[PDB]
Amino acid sequence: AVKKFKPYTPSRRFMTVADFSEITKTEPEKSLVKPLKKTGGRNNQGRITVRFRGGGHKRLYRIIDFKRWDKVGIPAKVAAIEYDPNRSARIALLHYVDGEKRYIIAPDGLQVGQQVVAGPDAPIQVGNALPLRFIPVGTVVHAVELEPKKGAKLARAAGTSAQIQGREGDYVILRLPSGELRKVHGECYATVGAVGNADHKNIVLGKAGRSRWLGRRPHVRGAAMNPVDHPHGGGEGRAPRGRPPASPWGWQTKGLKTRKRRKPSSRFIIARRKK
Amino acid sequence: AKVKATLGEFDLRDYRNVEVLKRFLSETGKILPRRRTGLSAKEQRILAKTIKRARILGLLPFTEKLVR
Amino acid sequence: QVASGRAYIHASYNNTIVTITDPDGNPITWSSGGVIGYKGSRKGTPYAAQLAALDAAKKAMAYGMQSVDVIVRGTGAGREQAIRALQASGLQVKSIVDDTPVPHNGCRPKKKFR
Amino acid sequence: PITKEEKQKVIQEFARFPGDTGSTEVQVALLTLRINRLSEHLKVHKKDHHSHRGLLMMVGQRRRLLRYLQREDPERYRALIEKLGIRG
Amino acid sequence: MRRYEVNIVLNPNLDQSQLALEKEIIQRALENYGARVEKVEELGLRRLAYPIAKDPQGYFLWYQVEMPEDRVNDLARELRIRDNVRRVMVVKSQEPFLAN
RNA sequence: UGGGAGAGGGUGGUGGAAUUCCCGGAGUAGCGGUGAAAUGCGCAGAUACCGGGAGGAACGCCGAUGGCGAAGGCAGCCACCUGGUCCACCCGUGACGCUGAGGCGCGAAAGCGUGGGGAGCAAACCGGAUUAGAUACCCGGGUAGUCCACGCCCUAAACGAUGCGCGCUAGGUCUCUGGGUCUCCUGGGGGCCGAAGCUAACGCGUUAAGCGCGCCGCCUGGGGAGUACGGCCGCAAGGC
Ligand SMILES: [Mg+2]
Ligand SMILES: [Mg+2]
Ligand SMILES: [Mg+2]
Ligand SMILES: [Mg+2]
Ligand SMILES: [Mg+2]
Ligand SMILES: [Mg+2]
Ligand SMILES: [Mg+2]
Ligand SMILES: [Mg+2]
Ligand SMILES: [Mg+2]
Ligand SMILES: [Mg+2]
Ligand SMILES: [Mg+2]
Ligand SMILES: [Mg+2]
Ligand SMILES: [Mg+2]
Ligand SMILES: [Mg+2]
Ligand SMILES: [Mg+2]
Ligand SMILES: [Mg+2]
Ligand SMILES: [Mg+2]
Ligand SMILES: [Mg+2]
Ligand SMILES: [Mg+2]
Ligand SMILES: [Mg+2]
Ligand SMILES: [Mg+2]
Ligand SMILES: [Mg+2]
Ligand SMILES: [Mg+2]
Ligand SMILES: [Mg+2]
Ligand SMILES: [Mg+2]
Ligand SMILES: [Mg+2]
Ligand SMILES: [Mg+2]
Ligand SMILES: [Mg+2]
Ligand SMILES: [Mg+2]
Ligand SMILES: [Mg+2]
Ligand SMILES: [Mg+2]
Ligand SMILES: [Mg+2]
Ligand SMILES: [Mg+2]
Ligand SMILES: [Mg+2]
Ligand SMILES: [Mg+2]
Ligand SMILES: [Mg+2]
Ligand SMILES: [Mg+2]
Ligand SMILES: [Mg+2]
Ligand SMILES: [Mg+2]
Ligand SMILES: [Mg+2]
Ligand SMILES: [Mg+2]
Ligand SMILES: [Mg+2]
Ligand SMILES: [Mg+2]
Ligand SMILES: [Mg+2]
Ligand SMILES: [Mg+2]
Ligand SMILES: [Mg+2]
Ligand SMILES: [Mg+2]
Ligand SMILES: [Mg+2]
Ligand SMILES: [Mg+2]
Ligand SMILES: [Mg+2]
Ligand SMILES: [Mg+2]
Ligand SMILES: [Mg+2]
Ligand SMILES: [Mg+2]
Ligand SMILES: [Mg+2]
Ligand SMILES: [Mg+2]
Ligand SMILES: [Mg+2]
Ligand SMILES: [Mg+2]
Ligand SMILES: [Mg+2]
Ligand SMILES: [Mg+2]
Ligand SMILES: [Mg+2]
Ligand SMILES: [Mg+2]
Ligand SMILES: [Mg+2]
Ligand SMILES: [Mg+2]
Ligand SMILES: [Mg+2]
Ligand SMILES: [Mg+2]
Ligand SMILES: [Mg+2]
Ligand SMILES: [Mg+2]
Ligand SMILES: [Mg+2]
Ligand SMILES: [Mg+2]
Ligand SMILES: [Mg+2]
Ligand SMILES: [Mg+2]
Ligand SMILES: [Mg+2]
Ligand SMILES: [Mg+2]
Ligand SMILES: [Mg+2]
Ligand SMILES: [Mg+2]
Ligand SMILES: [Mg+2]
Ligand SMILES: [Mg+2]
Ligand SMILES: [Mg+2]
Ligand SMILES: [Mg+2]
Ligand SMILES: [Mg+2]
Ligand SMILES: [Mg+2]
Ligand SMILES: [Mg+2]
Ligand SMILES: [Mg+2]
Ligand SMILES: [Mg+2]
Ligand SMILES: [Mg+2]
Ligand SMILES: [Mg+2]
Ligand SMILES: [Mg+2]
Ligand SMILES: [Mg+2]
Ligand SMILES: [Mg+2]
Ligand SMILES: [Mg+2]
Ligand SMILES: [Mg+2]
Repeated sequence: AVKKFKPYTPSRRFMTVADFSEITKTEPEKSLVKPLKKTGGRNNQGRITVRFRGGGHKRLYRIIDFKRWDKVGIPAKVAAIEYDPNRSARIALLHYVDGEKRYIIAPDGLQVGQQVVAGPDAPIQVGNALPLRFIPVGTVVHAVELEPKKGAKLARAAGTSAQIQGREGDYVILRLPSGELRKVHGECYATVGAVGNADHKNIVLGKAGRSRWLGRRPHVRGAAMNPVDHPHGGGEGRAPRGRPPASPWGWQTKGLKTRKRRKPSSRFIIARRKK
Repeated sequence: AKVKATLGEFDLRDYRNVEVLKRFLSETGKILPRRRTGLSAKEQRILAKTIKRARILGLLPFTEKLVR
Repeated sequence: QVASGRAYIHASYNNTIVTITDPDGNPITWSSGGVIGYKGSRKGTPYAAQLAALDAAKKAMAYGMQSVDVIVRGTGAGREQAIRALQASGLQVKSIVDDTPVPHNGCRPKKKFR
Repeated sequence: PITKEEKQKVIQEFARFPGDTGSTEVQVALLTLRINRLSEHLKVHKKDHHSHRGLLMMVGQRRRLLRYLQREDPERYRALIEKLGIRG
Repeated sequence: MRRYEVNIVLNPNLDQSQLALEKEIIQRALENYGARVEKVEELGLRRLAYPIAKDPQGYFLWYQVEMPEDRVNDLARELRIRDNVRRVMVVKSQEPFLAN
């Protein structure tokens, strides 16, 4: 669910917040957190290289496990489900019988107290991890590796999920959350289910301040600038674009494709995203 | 030429009796009407329901091409 | 070159098309009301279909066709005549089966079909 | 559904006398049983409205009888809706 | 607890060892889902009316069973979990209806 | 207590036929559509044909003059959860009944909100024809919507244009579903023709519009008008 407010201030009228129903532990596992080096959007030159960033709430980075083939055959109990400020999804605390504790992204349906496991033999049940080739075609899956032993790269955002469409040789065919049809390697691990917190997108920030909390500084339109600043800049009074609409750096921004043509991974993408 | 006559005591509810049932289908695969099967009102429903069950089980066709 | 093969008849209210294939199902040649030389409404006529199946048989015989199996689809007014033309053509007609696609209440039809 | 045994356990617990069936007490208790079963079914199946009618009819029925018993025997009424946990 | 009639269709082109393997998962599954087997009829192969998974043949199994009511559906789901298992049809058991 | 019939309702699964798109093979000069045409599609390889894949939607034969529900309405198949109802036995309760101003719920289609989905179909819209014109009827396209979830709307030729319950007043025939002894008898539904009687007539006639009792709703010339004002409901459209 999402939680609405009564309109006792102009902003609380439209503001909505997460329900936090699935959360069972409001404290991070101390040995799994490290400080998050905030950037402000600036690179090693001190130069802003992504605009309009900074001033967000301080965060502690949780160390998440995106390999999971790291501990094949050793089951684990789901001790708690926690809030993670560095992602849209929720995270699950895993207490391995091994005695090791690691975080995974919390799938939808994952119950606190239940047990999960990784490996070619794993039961096809929510929260288990297997190479793609050992997962039944048609079952939905998340946290998918793109290449073997390189870590979960696909379907990690709240509510996302990939789906297996069929097999072809060493590779299997996934339909990524964007709808793109892609061949991913059979040995790539993935975790069955969809990501939890699917309600994430129905949140209405509600006021200028909330975006500021999220480290999102105000964004300024090209049209509201000057000819030095932006292609859309200047003009007496208000003004339309007067040219094909562009980024501050000059390139066209309505329709213009940007994926590199001669990219080697083209051979593995079957159907570019719908819509 | 009513099919109900040309058979002995048989179970309508029996969906695995492919040999009995196949007599109740037309040459084109369609379930035969009462005017051809000789079943009463009540019997027809039991027959129809089990014929459909069998079709799912691969024992009976959903359709067959019309030869001349 | 193939001796035995298939004879497909797509005959609708507006036209009749005939295609001769190999036993694997690969077309060898085809004809229709347009191929014989007619246009407009005249394509749907029985006489059009007669010429169609023939030109479909004639070209077929020229590639070694001897035996055919006639598969029929469509309920056109030129249908049965197409069948006539294939028999009297010099082809074997080892069988004739109607295989018109009929849904089990699938997609909603256009307005003119309700 | 409600199992034959459970029905009897209820039938027996509210019988005025060992041979008793269909009396006010038995009637109400049986109704109360179907009601609380249905009440649960409809809590999950919020969209099953055709059955809600039955629920209402039952609820209507149980109500009419309790009014009868209360009219005839106040002690026996106030003891029944207490031993079933009803009035509210 | 109620009486049902589990039908199962398996890949005909398996060997007997593979064939047995599937049966092993099956027979344990029934046990795990409270299904106590009664009668049983393994009619082996059979010619199908239409291809199933692009295959003219189908290997038939059949089990009269007694399991809890509320557990039948999940069993059916677990039964279909195999790639060689191609059809699972559980049916409420019913006394025959006789004609003539 | 014991038994039955059924597209009654809800959730989860699941099967094949067909349409569309996509990939491959093979193949060539048109295909499509109509009263006849044209727009359109096609040598940049279409149609027609075979193989594969993807996706949505509706369930052909059975199917009925049939069944079920209070109405709206409900149809492949399976399972679970669940309502109503009929029969037989004649065991239990002892008038506990009927109706029902308000209230409450349910309420086809279209329509609205948020998020999915989107094959076919298709308001709006574009084009081709027809035509005096054609903001239409026909043809080629086509977006909402049609589908799912949750929440709104609450209208109708929501009709049997026939409120509910009950008693009494010839029968003949077709049908569905129970119980007997099964020739047939006896219940409960679905039609038809009809005694008596009703009715302005048409027609109704044990499924009354017959003869009677009870309760509710409603009518009081046509238009103005289901409009106005007020009030209540709705996000709005709008409803009462
Ligand atoms: Mg939630
Ligand atoms: Mg709010
Ligand atoms: Mg508040
Ligand atoms: Mg509130
Ligand atoms: Mg305020
Ligand atoms: Mg305000
Ligand atoms: Mg959140
Ligand atoms: Mg938050
Ligand atoms: Mg909250
Ligand atoms: Mg939450
Ligand atoms: Mg802290
Ligand atoms: Mg530390
Ligand atoms: Mg330390
Ligand atoms: Mg860091
Ligand atoms: Mg950092
Ligand atoms: Mg540095
Ligand atoms: Mg420097
Ligand atoms: Mg420096
Ligand atoms: Mg940038
Ligand atoms: Mg910045
Ligand atoms: Mg989080
Ligand atoms: Mg948003
Ligand atoms: Mg949004
Ligand atoms: Mg922040
Ligand atoms: Mg922004
Ligand atoms: Mg701005
Ligand atoms: Mg300025
Ligand atoms: Mg400057
Ligand atoms: Mg300059
Ligand atoms: Mg410039
Ligand atoms: Mg400018
Ligand atoms: Mg300016
Ligand atoms: Mg200036
Ligand atoms: Mg200007
Ligand atoms: Mg300016
Ligand atoms: Mg100026
Ligand atoms: Mg100006
Ligand atoms: Mg300006
Ligand atoms: Mg301005
Ligand atoms: Mg300008
Ligand atoms: Mg300009
Ligand atoms: Mg790559
Ligand atoms: Mg049987
Ligand atoms: Mg034509
Ligand atoms: Mg009752
Ligand atoms: Mg009371
Ligand atoms: Mg399977
Ligand atoms: Mg009973
Ligand atoms: Mg092609
Ligand atoms: Mg094909
Ligand atoms: Mg019909
Ligand atoms: Mg008695
Ligand atoms: Mg007495
Ligand atoms: Mg009443
Ligand atoms: Mg009222
Ligand atoms: Mg409605
Ligand atoms: Mg609607
Ligand atoms: Mg809308
Ligand atoms: Mg909508
Ligand atoms: Mg809007
Ligand atoms: Mg939408
Ligand atoms: Mg569309
Ligand atoms: Mg026009
Ligand atoms: Mg014109
Ligand atoms: Mg004009
Ligand atoms: Mg049109
Ligand atoms: Mg169209
Ligand atoms: Mg619109
Ligand atoms: Mg809209
Ligand atoms: Mg609109
Ligand atoms: Mg109606
Ligand atoms: Mg009507
Ligand atoms: Mg009626
Ligand atoms: Mg009216
Ligand atoms: Mg009137
Ligand atoms: Mg009334
Ligand atoms: Mg009988
Ligand atoms: Mg009758
Ligand atoms: Mg009459
Ligand atoms: Mg008279
Ligand atoms: Mg009178
Ligand atoms: Mg007269
Ligand atoms: Mg009569
Ligand atoms: Mg009646
Ligand atoms: Mg009158
Ligand atoms: Mg007047
Ligand atoms: Mg007046
Ligand atoms: Mg009004
Ligand atoms: Mg109105
Ligand atoms: Mg007003
Ligand atoms: Mg009204």
